[PDB]
Amino acid sequence: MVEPLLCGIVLGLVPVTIAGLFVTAYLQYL
Amino acid sequence: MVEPLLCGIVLGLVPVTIAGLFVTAYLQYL
Amino acid sequence: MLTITSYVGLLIGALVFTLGIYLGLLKVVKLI
Amino acid sequence: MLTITSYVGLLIGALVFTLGIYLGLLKVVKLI
Amino acid sequence: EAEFIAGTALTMVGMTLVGLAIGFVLLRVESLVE
Amino acid sequence: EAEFIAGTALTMVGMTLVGLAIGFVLLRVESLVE
Amino acid sequence: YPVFAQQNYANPREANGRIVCANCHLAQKAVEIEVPQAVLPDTVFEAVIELPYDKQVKQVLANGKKGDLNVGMVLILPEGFELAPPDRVPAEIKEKVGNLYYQPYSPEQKNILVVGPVPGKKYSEMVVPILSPDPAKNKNVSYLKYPIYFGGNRGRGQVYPDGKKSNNTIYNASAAGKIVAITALSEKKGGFEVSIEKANGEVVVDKIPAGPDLIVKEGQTVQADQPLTNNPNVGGFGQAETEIVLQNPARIQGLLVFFSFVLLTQVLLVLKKKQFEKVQLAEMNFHHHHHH
Amino acid sequence: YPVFAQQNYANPREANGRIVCANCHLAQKAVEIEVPQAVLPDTVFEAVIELPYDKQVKQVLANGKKGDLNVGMVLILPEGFELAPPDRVPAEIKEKVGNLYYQPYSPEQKNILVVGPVPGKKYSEMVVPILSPDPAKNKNVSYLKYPIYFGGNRGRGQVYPDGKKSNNTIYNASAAGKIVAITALSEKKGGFEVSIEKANGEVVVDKIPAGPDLIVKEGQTVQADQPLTNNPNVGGFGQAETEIVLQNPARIQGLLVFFSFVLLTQVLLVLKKKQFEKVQLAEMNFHHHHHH
Amino acid sequence: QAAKDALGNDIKAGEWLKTHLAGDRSLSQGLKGDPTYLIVTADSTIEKYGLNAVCTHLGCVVPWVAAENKFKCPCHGSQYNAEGKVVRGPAPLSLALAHCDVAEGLVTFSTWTETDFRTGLEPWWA
Amino acid sequence: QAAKDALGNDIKAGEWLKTHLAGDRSLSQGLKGDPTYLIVTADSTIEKYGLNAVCTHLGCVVPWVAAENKFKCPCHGSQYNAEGKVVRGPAPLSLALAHCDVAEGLVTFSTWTETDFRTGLEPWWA
Amino acid sequence: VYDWFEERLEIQAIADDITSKYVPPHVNIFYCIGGITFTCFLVQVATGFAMTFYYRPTVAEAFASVQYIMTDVNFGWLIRSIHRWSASMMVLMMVLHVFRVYLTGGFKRPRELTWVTGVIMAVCTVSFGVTGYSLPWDQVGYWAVKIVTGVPDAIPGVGGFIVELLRGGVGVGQATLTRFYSLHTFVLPLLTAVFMLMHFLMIRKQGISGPL
Amino acid sequence: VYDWFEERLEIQAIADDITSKYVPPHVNIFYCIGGITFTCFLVQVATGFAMTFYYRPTVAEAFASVQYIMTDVNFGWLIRSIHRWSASMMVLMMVLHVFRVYLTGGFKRPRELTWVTGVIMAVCTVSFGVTGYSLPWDQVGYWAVKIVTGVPDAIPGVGGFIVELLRGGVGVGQATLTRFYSLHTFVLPLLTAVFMLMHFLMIRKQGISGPL
Amino acid sequence: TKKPDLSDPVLKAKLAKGMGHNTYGEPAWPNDLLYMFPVVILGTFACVIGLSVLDPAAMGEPANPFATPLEILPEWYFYPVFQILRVVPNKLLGVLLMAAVPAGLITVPFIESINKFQNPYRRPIATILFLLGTLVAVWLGIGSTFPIDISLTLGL
Amino acid sequence: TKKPDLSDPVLKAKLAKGMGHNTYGEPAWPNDLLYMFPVVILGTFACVIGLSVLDPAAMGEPANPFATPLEILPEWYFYPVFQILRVVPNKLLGVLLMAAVPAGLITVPFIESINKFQNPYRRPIATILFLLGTLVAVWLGIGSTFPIDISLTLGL
Amino acid sequence: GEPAIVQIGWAATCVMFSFSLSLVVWGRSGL
Amino acid sequence: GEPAIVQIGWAATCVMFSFSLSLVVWGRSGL
Amino acid sequence: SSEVPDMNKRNIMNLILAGGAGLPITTLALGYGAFFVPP
Amino acid sequence: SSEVPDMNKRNIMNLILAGGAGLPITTLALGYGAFFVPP
Ligand code: HEC
Ligand code: HEC
Ligand code: HEC
Ligand code: FES
Ligand code: FES
Repeated sequence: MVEPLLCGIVLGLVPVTIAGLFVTAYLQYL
Repeated sequence: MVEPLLCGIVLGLVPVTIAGLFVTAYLQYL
Repeated sequence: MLTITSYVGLLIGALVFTLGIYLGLLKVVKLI
Repeated sequence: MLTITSYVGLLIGALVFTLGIYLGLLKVVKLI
Repeated sequence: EAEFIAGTALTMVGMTLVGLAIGFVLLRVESLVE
Repeated sequence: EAEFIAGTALTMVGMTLVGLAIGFVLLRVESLVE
Repeated sequence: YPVFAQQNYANPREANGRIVCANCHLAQKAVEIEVPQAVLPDTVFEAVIELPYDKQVKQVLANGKKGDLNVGMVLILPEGFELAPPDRVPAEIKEKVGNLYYQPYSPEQKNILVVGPVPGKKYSEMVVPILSPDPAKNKNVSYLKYPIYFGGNRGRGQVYPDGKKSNNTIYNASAAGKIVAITALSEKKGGFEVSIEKANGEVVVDKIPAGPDLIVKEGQTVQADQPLTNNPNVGGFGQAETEIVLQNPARIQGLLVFFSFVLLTQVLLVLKKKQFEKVQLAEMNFHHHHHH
Repeated sequence: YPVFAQQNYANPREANGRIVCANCHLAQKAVEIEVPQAVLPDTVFEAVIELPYDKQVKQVLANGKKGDLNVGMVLILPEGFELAPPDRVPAEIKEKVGNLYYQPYSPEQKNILVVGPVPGKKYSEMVVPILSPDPAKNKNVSYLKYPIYFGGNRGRGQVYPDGKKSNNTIYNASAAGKIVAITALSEKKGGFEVSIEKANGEVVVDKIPAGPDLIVKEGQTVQADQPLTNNPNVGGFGQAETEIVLQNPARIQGLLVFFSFVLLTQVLLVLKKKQFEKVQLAEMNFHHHHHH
Repeated sequence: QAAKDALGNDIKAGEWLKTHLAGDRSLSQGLKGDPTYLIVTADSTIEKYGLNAVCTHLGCVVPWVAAENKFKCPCHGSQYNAEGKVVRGPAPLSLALAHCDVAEGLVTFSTWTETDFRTGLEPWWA
Repeated sequence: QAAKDALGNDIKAGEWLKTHLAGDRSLSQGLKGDPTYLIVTADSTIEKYGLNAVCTHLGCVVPWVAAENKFKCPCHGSQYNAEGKVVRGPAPLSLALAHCDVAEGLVTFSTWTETDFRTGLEPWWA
Repeated sequence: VYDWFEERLEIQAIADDITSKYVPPHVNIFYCIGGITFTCFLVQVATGFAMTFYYRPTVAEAFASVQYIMTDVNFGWLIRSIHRWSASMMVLMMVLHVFRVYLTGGFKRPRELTWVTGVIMAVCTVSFGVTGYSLPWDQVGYWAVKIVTGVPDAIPGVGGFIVELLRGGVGVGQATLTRFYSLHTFVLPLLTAVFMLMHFLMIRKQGISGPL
Repeated sequence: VYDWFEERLEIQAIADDITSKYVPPHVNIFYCIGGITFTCFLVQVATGFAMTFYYRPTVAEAFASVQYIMTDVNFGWLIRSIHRWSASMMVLMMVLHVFRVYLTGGFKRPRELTWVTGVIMAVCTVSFGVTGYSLPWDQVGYWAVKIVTGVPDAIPGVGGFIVELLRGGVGVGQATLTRFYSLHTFVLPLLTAVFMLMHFLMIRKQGISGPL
Repeated sequence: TKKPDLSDPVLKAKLAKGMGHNTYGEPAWPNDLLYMFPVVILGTFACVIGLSVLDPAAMGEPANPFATPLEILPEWYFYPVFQILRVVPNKLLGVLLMAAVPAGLITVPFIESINKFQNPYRRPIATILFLLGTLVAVWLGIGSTFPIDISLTLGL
Repeated sequence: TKKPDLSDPVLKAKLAKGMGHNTYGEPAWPNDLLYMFPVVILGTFACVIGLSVLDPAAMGEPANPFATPLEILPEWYFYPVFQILRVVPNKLLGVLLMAAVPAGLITVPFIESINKFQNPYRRPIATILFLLGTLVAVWLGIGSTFPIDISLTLGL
Repeated sequence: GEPAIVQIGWAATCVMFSFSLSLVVWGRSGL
Repeated sequence: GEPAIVQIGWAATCVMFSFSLSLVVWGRSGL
Repeated sequence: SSEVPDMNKRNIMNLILAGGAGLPITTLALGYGAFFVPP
Repeated sequence: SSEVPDMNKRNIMNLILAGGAGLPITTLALGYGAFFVPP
């Protein structure tokens, strides 16, 4: 059975993390 | 319950080993 | 709501507790 | 008895098998 | 309840940024306390 | 059966020495094969 | 009807989690149920259920005409959980509930509640006052996360307890052959008798009640088990599941005290780091190593 | 007697491993039992038992006089093991066995053998032809190391199945008091009647059979349960345990083939070592590194 | 092999039809102990063949959905028609068959060897 | 507390004396479920007190050796006299007592609180 | 004292080594994720071992023992819940860790084995999850076992052999539960521990990847 | 290939280290005993883990599963017998190893910790033995548990507390079997492994003791 | 601080092999190791214990080998593969795709060596594939919670 | 071969701390490590598998919490302690003596440091105590198989 | 509509997560 | 009086033990 | 700039920090232990 | 003295030795594995 809260946490952190990584990566790019 | 064969092996190796050790130790002593 | 409130409340609280011990430890007891 | 015999028998056998491969490998095929 | 997970999800994104931010907030205070 | 263990015991002592001995026996052969 | 269930099913829930209302109510329609994330012991929380359906459309009534739909439901709660007695329900809540009289699936199963039939026009959304048990008193109830199974329907069924169909289902060709005659029955009996001529020449007759509309004309050939009518049924049954956490305040309190220990420690750690970096910074100055 | 056991004990062995012959035969004397280390399936091996005792001394016979001792025994074997049928026992072995007729503890328990009473003068040492079971045929018997429990006695018991003592045990003062009179009974009845006068003045009488010798004189005072006689019993019961390995030739064969693989490998290893040391020795020579 | 019931006490063809109407398809003990369905012909009677519920896909015991007249596996959506023949994958094969003979109740399951009549193809469960 | 038997079905003072002679000392279910002996007075009857077999040394259930008129532990040689009083160590204490009252069989074990009559010393098992 | 030890273990060397290490400025907070993951694994170990003092790996008493931990064991509920939540977290954190590594190219030559070992660990971790859920022997964990454990029959020849190894026979029974417990509490840890050691060793040897 | 690896792991260093080591002439055959012991331990691990795929740690099915291994498992008898014999051998060999060490003074400064760690391992080993024999839940192993597990009550205060920790309650029951299995198949290995690692590390660091 | 000495041959040498990056910057001890690590470890403990208390673990129903739960799902992280399976016809082709994941993943370092870069902005195709692949995995996952009929479009 | 260079300060230094003994003699690899180790390991395997086959493990009887085996003994290596216990009066004094063993053993390196020697012939008292102690341990052990009454003399 | 203790609980937890990042960002001077 | 296979078995084993020492003493040139 | 924490002012902190960390560590420790004490 | 085994004569041995050790190692391997295949 689906674990809503867990899924929420996953679907939340996955992108915010990927984003941050691209951000810091960009900062260094310059 | 007593384990004869095992006990035999123990009581056998214990001394033969101790002996050897004193023998090699002696040889070096000279 | 209570939740989304207690959050901001406690968050602010933490910030205070922190700054509190920081300034108190730095300027008051002058240890840091 | 059979036991105390098979012992000495097999022991001697091992000694042969050993020396066998040793000498055969050393002098016959001259590899060692 | 798909709204619930999407909600929860967005919430985390929220919490994360807020955290980092307050981080700099402190750094700034330390800086000012200079 | 206390004889049995004493027997077994003595037997090991026996086996051990015999082994070492045959060891030197080989060493000797190797030596001779010199 | 829920009573049908009660009368023909000791346990409204099957091994695979299927609710019995589905053995007869063959349509399928989404439902909802929502309860608090958690609840304290001996407290009255409310289970909120929704049995959405297009109130515009009308269903085939028992007789043969078309009318409004009624709703019913079965709510399965954890052992210990039962319907909150009226003298325990806040007035304001009693309001949200309306004039509904929830019943026990059976004298023993007070943890299983049924309701309806009732006007789905007004009760397409319901509220159920529930009273959490108390670990202290009752033993066989601990602080755990418990499930809640909800069954919900609106509209008339397709099968009766005895097994026979109804005016709200589809009717099929009792055999393959040619429709030699679709003849009606007494104006006050309704329906027809579809006469089908097999291959051997034998003619069988298929009784069809009022309600479902014929979708076969005379003279056309049909395959056995083939539909002679459309499916009038416009209602539907829906299952849903959820959980509820029987909480113990003491746990959250300890959790809070713990948090403060952590928070304290974390700050002392980073402050200590910063304190020492003062030193590090100093010793990194050349004037520390050379008198000049 | 073993029959006594059979008649009063379904299972000759108790939870803690105590053999029942000891419930009555209260003396204790060493015994022996020896069997092969292991045995192949469907084979007749022999269990050798010894019930040593000083054949010089004589025991108190049933009547009252003194005579020779008889021996008996119970041998408990693993399920599947039973007495080898005469047509399976080698003639030479049959010799070692003598004229003994081993019996099954009961029709079912053919794996438990009893023997005696018989002249301990001749059978102080016995031999029991046994036939190992066969895993192939019988299922509930695998190649394992099994135990063997032996019970052995020589001499008359101290208690009868009904509970009453015997002429071969010790007799004690049924109460405390003074021995006012030790009077004998009919020359052809044997024993005495020890009259003990309590404190209140009451006189009780203690019947003592022939066999045990009185060790109290008249006029002397005694404590209840105190011995009035010596302990005539000169026999004794003894338990012993051992194991037997039901072997499968195939295992030892594989073991042997394995050994050769090992032995081979070990030699190749040390020979290889020696071969390479040739090289090592060479490169340790300065002339290898310097042309001179 | 004999086919036991829920509490594992064999099925009486009669006892079974007293509760199980016609067109019935409910489980029970089958060959190899696996869950094997039991059909009730249109003639409110026992069918000659029994269907093994084990989904030929990944293993889930497939349920009968009389609403759609076919077995539909809850795991990945496998669909077998009323006869047991795989109609929808990922399941590659049909629900193994087994002979269901009556003997005055005393219902027993028999192994199927002959060709799978549902596809003419010889059985795979052999 | 009530005292069950081997198969755990309570003891009938009568049923017990039909098989258990006089001076009997065999085990049974006791207080705390532990193995508790049951004595049969010289007057072929149930004794008022029951003895807990658990050797006060290291734990072994001590057996009654009527041949020497006392309980002798097989583990390290502890010896308790016919009354349960420790006579030989390493066991430091005596076999805990327990009241054994009859009620028309219906034998039940009771916890002992009063002083240990065997030594006048108050009980340690309390 | 330091003297005593340093005089026979050379604490210095170890110390001196630990000190010599530096952390380059391109190291984000995202570089903490690998370690958070590790932290989760260690939590799992402690928390898991703890349930070993109550859980019974047999069809007849498994579901029961788990319940007992939830109802009678001191903090038993807190422990199991932690084991449960932390297992999910380990996997999620692992994923984030991969993201970090990938979006920093920390896997490019060298470090390739560091990545390979990692993926293996990824499999172990995920494996822990599956065997774990089977232990309480509940409807979900059960069927999960049935399904997963089946997948392999798709391989020709060896297929069935494998399924039987995983189930200890044909079909899911006690043997399956037994093997599974062994895998969850003995093999997977052992294995994971080994590769985790390699991951760490290599990482330490090559230092963190470079900037950007 | 060596290149590929050496170019990112520096196999050399490891290799070169292994080569540099020498064996001084005062090293008897008796110096093989430590390693034989180790060999026995490793045998125990393999052989033990193997039975984990059949043994059931519950009062209701333990004795049975052990029998099953003896009667149905392929070479099950050979495995268990090996586990049994090799456990006895590990202890005996350990004793001989101590003899060797003592009669060469290989424990004198430094190496003192090498000896200390050793004694701990000695305890672990002996501990393995006790918990092990309880697993089949037979008369001997049982009573053995009862007795050993009791000994601690002799300590004032803490005594009883300990006995209950070892038995998972008052008296020897399933809980005892459960904890014991955990100790035998999880803790003792873990622990032993740790100290064994220290023993080895130190030995490697200080090299064998000197001549005579 | 401590800047890298690009004068040192030792360092230059390492920089060449892609190493030595742990030899410059801020000291790791006690700065991070002793001070920060605990902070992170405690934060982690808080968060997990938080969730554990507020949302405890639940017991299911005992296993019933004769009835498969109607709504039976795998753990969230399997959602994508699960979806692939139910959505793909062949029982083998599906399983292969499954295995493909770890298999293909463990390839990345090799089939991506032609480019010597690290920063995503200097790795165009890789960035796309990653982003791309991420949507695909997340999408499939979300889909596994929808009815097979609409899971591939999430009803859109 | 390779003799120690007592000229080297490095070695001398080590020799001083009681180390460097692994820097002279015969190469360890492949000489012992690669060649001898297997020989020893195989010998060990043979011997153990030998015993295992010829003398398999036995099953006991299932545990009976209501009956203690009359003849109940511990494993051979506990025989000495066991004997001490049954032969000593106090239940505590006995247990202490037990604990004494590992406790005292773990002392040897410290309460035996006054002497800088290794060879037993240069360690008189130690040799005696070892030999002495060995008889005592072996004697007690053998005794535990005798009746408490005569175990302390083995009937002699 | 959960009790307050519960909601405060969630909040508290949400803070631990957040402020932890804060303390880290502060302690490490960035990220 | 055990079967021959069995006695040979024991003997064989007794040899493995013994000759192993032999091979070791030989391979290492002493001890 | 400011003043550089003298050794003493550094030992003080270490003590506070120790005592502080003792709280959460002791809590965890005790709970964990508690679990093992049979019910 | 005698002749020193040339590289080749050394590779030959390594091969024999390999093959040899393969026997006992393979036996052990197979038995061990066999154990795991359910009855
Ligand atoms: C077959 C044995 C049934 C089961 C099980 C359930 N229901 Fe039913 N229901 C059934 C029929 C044949 C009909 C039609 C009644 C008629 O003869 O006119 C119904 C009707 C209802 C209704 C009324 C709908 C309306 O008039 O709009 C409701 C609300 C209803 N049923 C509810 C209900 C619930 C909640 C059930 C499970 C607990 C359930 N039914 C089971 C036949 C059967
Ligand atoms: C009490 C119920 C007994 C049990 C149990 C066993 N025996 Fe016994 N035995 C008992 C008595 C009272 C006597 C004396 C017989 C008499 O009335 O004269 C005996 C005698 C024997 C003898 C004869 C000894 C002799 O005459 O020298 C033997 C050989 C003997 N008993 C053997 C024996 C065995 C082997 C038992 C266990 C299987 C056993 N007895 C049990 C009373 C009781
Ligand atoms: C009484 C203490 C003691 C115990 C117990 C002990 N050891 Fe040792 N061990 C030593 C000492 C001291 C040395 C180093 C002697 C030297 O430097 O020559 C050593 C060395 C070793 C060595 C290296 C050389 C050799 O002598 O074989 C090995 C391998 C070894 N031990 C294995 C083990 C194993 C396996 C165990 C069992 C668990 C064990 N030891 C238990 C004291 C002990
Ligand atoms: S197992 Fe049936 S669809 Fe997957
Ligand atoms: S436990 Fe009774 S003497 Fe030791």
